[PDB]
Amino acid sequence: QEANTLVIDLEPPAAFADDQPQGHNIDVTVAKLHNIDPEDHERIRALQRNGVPSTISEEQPHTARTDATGTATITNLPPGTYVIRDTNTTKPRFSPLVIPLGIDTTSPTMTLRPKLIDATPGAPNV
Repeated sequence: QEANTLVIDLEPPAAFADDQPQGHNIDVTVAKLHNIDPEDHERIRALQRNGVPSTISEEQPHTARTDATGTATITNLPPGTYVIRDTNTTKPRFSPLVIPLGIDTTSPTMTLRPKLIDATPGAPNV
């Protein structure tokens, strides 16, 4: 039973001198997405900037918190794609992002550091 760990970093990583690990002032919404292979990078990046609409089939939602450094840590995520948006509209740090996970029966760990460019409001938009 391999543990499933998902790490999302939108800024240069450095969990040492820097306080990157610290930062729970931002709330994030997690919404599983219909199982999609990670190979379709165009598909992911397309939704990384555009975001995932509610029209897409999503599993039970999960909650978590992220730091102001664009970093976040979430576990217990079975294979498939994930939806992450900044709930804290007070100080939004990131826009809706999509991260795929090795589609399979087994649940592997995935560590990624997505690099997105400001795509106008969205999460805090509504």
